[PDB]
Amino acid sequence: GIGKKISFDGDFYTVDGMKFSKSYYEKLWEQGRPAPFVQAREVLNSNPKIEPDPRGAPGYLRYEGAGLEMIYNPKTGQVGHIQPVKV
Amino acid sequence: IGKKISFDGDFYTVDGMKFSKSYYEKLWEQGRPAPFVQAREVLNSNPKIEPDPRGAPGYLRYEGAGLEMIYNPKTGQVGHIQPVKV
Amino acid sequence: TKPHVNVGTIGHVDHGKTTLTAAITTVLAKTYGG
Amino acid sequence: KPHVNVGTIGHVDHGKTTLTAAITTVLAKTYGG
Amino acid sequence: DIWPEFQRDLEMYRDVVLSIKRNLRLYEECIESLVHQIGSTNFDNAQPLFDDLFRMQSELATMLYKYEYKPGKRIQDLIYHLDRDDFYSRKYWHKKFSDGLAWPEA
Amino acid sequence: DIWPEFQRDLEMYRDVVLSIKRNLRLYEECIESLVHQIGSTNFDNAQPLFDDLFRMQSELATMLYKYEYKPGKRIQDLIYHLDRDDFYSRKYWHKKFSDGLAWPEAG
Amino acid sequence: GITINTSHVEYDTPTRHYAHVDCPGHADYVKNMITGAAQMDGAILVVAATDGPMPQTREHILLGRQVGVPYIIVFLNKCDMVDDEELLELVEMEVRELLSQYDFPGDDTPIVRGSALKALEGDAEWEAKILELAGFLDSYIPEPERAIDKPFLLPIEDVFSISGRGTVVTGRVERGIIKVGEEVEIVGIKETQKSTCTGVEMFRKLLDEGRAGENVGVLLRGIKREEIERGQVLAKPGTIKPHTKFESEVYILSKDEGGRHTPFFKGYRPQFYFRTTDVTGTIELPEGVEMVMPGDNIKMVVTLIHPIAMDDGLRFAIREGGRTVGAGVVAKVLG
Amino acid sequence: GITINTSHVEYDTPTRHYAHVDCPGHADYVKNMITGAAQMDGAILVVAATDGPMPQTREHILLGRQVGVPYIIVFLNKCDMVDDEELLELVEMEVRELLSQYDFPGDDTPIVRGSALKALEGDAEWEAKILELAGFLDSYIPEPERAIDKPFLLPIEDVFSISGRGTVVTGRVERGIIKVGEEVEIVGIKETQKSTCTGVEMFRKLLDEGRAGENVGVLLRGIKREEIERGQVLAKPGTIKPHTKFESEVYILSKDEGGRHTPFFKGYRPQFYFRTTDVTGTIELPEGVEMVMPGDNIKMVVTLIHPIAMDDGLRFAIREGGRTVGAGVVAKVLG
Ligand SMILES: Nc1nc2c(ncn2[C@@H]2O[C@H](COP(=O)(O)OP(=O)(O)O)[C@@H](O)[C@H]2O)c(=O)[nH]1
Ligand SMILES: Nc1nc2c(ncn2[C@@H]2O[C@H](COP(=O)(O)OP(=O)(O)O)[C@@H](O)[C@H]2O)c(=O)[nH]1
Repeated sequence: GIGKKISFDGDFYTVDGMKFSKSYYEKLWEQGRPAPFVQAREVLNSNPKIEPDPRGAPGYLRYEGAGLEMIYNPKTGQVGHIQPVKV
Repeated sequence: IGKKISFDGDFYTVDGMKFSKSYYEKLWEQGRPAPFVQAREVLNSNPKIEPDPRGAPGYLRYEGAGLEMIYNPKTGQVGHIQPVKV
Repeated sequence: TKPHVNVGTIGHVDHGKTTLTAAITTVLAKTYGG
Repeated sequence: KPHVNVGTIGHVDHGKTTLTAAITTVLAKTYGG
Repeated sequence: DIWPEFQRDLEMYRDVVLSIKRNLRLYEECIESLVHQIGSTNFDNAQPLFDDLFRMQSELATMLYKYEYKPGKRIQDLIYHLDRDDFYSRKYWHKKFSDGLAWPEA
Repeated sequence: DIWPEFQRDLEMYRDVVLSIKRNLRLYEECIESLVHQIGSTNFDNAQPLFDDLFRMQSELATMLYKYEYKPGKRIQDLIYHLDRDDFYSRKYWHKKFSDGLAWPEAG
Repeated sequence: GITINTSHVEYDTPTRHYAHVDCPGHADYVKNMITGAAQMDGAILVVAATDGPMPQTREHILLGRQVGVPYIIVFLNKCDMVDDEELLELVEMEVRELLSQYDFPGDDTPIVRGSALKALEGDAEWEAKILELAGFLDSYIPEPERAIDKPFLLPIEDVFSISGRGTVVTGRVERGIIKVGEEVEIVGIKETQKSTCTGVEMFRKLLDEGRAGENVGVLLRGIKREEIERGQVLAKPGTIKPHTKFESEVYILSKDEGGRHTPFFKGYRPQFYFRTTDVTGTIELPEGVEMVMPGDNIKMVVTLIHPIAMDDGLRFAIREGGRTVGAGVVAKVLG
Repeated sequence: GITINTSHVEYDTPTRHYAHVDCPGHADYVKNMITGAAQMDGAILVVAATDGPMPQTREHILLGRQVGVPYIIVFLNKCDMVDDEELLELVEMEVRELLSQYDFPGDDTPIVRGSALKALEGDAEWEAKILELAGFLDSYIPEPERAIDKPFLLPIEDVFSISGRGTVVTGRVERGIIKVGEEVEIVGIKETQKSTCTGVEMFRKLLDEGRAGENVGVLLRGIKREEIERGQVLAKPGTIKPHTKFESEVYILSKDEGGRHTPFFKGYRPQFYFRTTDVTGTIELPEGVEMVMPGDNIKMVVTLIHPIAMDDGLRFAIREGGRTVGAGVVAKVLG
């Protein structure tokens, strides 16, 4: 609906119950993968396939949908990694 | 060994093959070098031979070595040569 | 916060463009304390 | 006839431009003048 | 550490490709229109139109073979079908374009 | 008539692509060697090596997504498999490379 | 690199703060009006009452309309030199005639009879005239419209495709505001298209809204990667149009400024850079003018080979082989 | 564009035809020795007997060895000014000492005592000395080896793939002859490879053979498109090798010549263009030299990031952003 402020606490950028680390957030815009919150929301709203993190990071799951794969902690809201699916 | 390419004002000729002046120059210019080498490859590839689909008189369509050629076995003239459709 | 505005002086040579630019800033300073 | 490229080198005012002119003048006058 | 010069090249690549694709759109449009015109006129009057059409194909062929820019399938098919330029190919294409063919096909 | 400027662009395209492919060959070689080194050392001593490896992947990802240069399948697979860079992906890749994996591949 | 010599003076009236930009050379005034450091929100024409208007008073006024200087105030100067009122009334009549030719409302234009020198020397009678002028500065020149208040416009820099949802386009918002759900047009190069924002992010600041200033990513539903390109703009529908032909005011760089060595002629086919991309165009020099010398200003008609979103006032650079050879402003769009 | 001012004089001895190239400025001699129109097959050093050798007589001699000027003859000049034999014998001793330092056989270097001015004025005694010199030109300088006589070398420009038969590579033959069936190496950038010519065509002239001069297409059996690239060379096996490191003599263009505005320093990473392609390299400036000014000659060690087929004498251009900023010659290959 309306504008939701992105908050920054020195370590994370947070909004709509999602969060990204400072450096990962900036890296994505810098590498030509803009709008990471928009990407992650698309995944969350795509009826994604949900499985345990294959690498076993604690609290994290692998979500797949909207053309992307994401490693996401449903408790903390942190998106740890997000990228397009393998070609 | 070396076989001289002859030029009579209208054609370049060698080894019983020939190309018109302009077509010959066009091929080198467009990045399709060594047209005699290309045409020889076709002739030596056991090519599939059919009538010219456009019906130019004396001409046949030859296909082999990755190329299609329109060629007059009586005159030796290569009228057109290009890679097959991708 | 006060309104910012960009202006400039135009016109022919020797008509007083450089003089007027100086005269404006001097008077307003003296009067309004700009 | 055999073609050969040569040139003149050396320090300023020692006569490089003069020698270049002197060579072509003499050989002209001597051999096939 | 090659990245700084690599980035410069990559930026140049992005810019030139952008430009080439635009030029390709103009070739595509201009060719669609020549095909239309050729198909709406008699064979004699079509000759200077064919000269323009094949001149364009020749340039597009130079792009493909000399500079190795591989274009979209449409232009690739065009480069193949219109490569041969003589009386007999013109007679064939004129007929096909007059019967309503809008783009070269086999 | 756009051909003269079009030719200039095409010549520039040919030259830059030639150069990019060469640079890609160097990235490929340097990565093959880092993978080899990482697989021949312990996890702690591998960290600065992984930092170099992922830094390279990051640059190759920038090439793919920001500038839209699409590389050969090998480098594309590498960009995918090595995108995620953390403790848990490092643990996984170290193990695989130590067991003799020479280039990143799917489990 | 271009070189512009200017003097920046700053003064305050009781209501507003002014940034005044005066230039030494006639050539510098031209360079500044076409490629301003800042755009003039209003100008102070200076006519002597000794001489009346002159060749360059016409040039600057015409440039005003071509560049898009919105309002002009007159300071009829050197009035201490001339006694009679009737002679002045005559000069004011000429100056209003002049301004009226170039579509400035001359009848309604303020005209202060003053002496700048006597005022600067500290002569109370003529100082009042300066204060009168700065009254007209306060009243006749409105505050310019701020970026964020205008119709939405985003020049497209980069494009990122996400499968099954759309395409994300990025760039720095030029003016206005974009909110999720609004319709947008994609203008320039290709035939215009419409689409709806289904997501926005303003870098480090906002989700589902973006404001003029920092970079914005905009997700457009149903737009595929090949249907949009760098150099296009996103815009509020019906507020900007694509054009290929336009009248321009252009300054050609001197050789010493890094520009051309030789003049160019009517068959010049340079690149014209607008916002985020360069496009080839041809030119029509004005009547009688056969060539343009490095260092000249001139008015030219440009025909681009691809349309560009543009409006009057849009600045552009002129380029050859990657080097900047001139700078211009769109005077009048044609079609 | 570089600018070289030269005078081209031509003369004939009864056996040979000579093309003589003199230059007005010291700076022009350097520019010519490094990027000469033609390569000197021998040089005429000119020392005054008035002054003996001087600072630049050393510079030119050293450049000779660096550039690869094969033979040098001395014309000890201005002998009409000096009366004493003993004094001349002393100068000749110094000049031979000098030449011997830079590996020219000084002891049996020819030395003609003459006057160029008296000879040009038409003074029979000193004209004989000119004829003596042109005797040494005929005898001491051999005819250079002609291109077509050397080992085969083709820089690759373009590559055209033919399905099921191989790849055709084109370029202009640099030296030597290629016949069908001969083995060739592909050298540079990648690891060397060998292959056999299964077809040759020399543009408008020959089938199955190609000669130094006009363009040649060479069909290599079994070589696929991705295994060869522009910038490599075809060569008779074992006659050319790839290298990354070499000593060079380089001339840096002045700003007025289209080059750099500012000097560069030891971390300069320009592009080096060899034959058909440019490759990035780093540099090592000589002892004490911290920077190189636009317009300087300098000796530098270069390390390329990719190997290039090269031999001593190979010329190259130095480039930045597509512009030529310098020109050089390979003095000594290192590895
Ligand atoms: N008498 C008189 N002279 C003036 C007045 N304004 C300017 N001048 C003279 O005009 C000369 C040149 O004016 P200047 O400030 O350079 O105008 P510019 O050429 O447009 O910059 C100065 O030397 C002043 O003496 C005025 O109000 N009265
Ligand atoms: N006495 C004498 N003076 C000479 C001779 N050759 C040149 N010069 C003088 O050298 C001056 C310049 O010589 P030039 O040919 O320009 O030498 P460059 O600087 O090496 O080209 C002339 O004005 C002559 O007076 C020579 O054989 N004898």
